[PDB]
Amino acid sequence: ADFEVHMLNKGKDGAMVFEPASLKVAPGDTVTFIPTDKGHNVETIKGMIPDGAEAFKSKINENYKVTFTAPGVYGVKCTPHYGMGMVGVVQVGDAPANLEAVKGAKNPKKAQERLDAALAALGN
Ligand SMILES: [Cu+2]
Repeated sequence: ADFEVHMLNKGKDGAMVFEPASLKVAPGDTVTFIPTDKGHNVETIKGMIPDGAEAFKSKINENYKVTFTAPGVYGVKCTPHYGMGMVGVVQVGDAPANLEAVKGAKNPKKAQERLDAALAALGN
């Protein structure tokens, strides 16, 4: 299954957002992060990727397709707008084993507000 996440300057949740900001996919599914607005990328957040997965970082303005392999919760950010809260969460598969350690990861205040909302949106 293929899903799309749009990178926008402004959306329903305020400035600098990924829409949707919370998504659940199956192990092996692909998500394309689309630069609807220019000046954004996607990068995994330190401490917010499961065991066996590798970190990734796309280039500014590229349409970036990612096939999620390792099951778990992945926190993603937009590099330049991380301090402004441009973040999202991708849950891969059921019963993520790192969900509890992703909740304790440290992020700038605006990003933490949005991550907490996104994490609660998946059933915590
Ligand atoms: Cu951005």
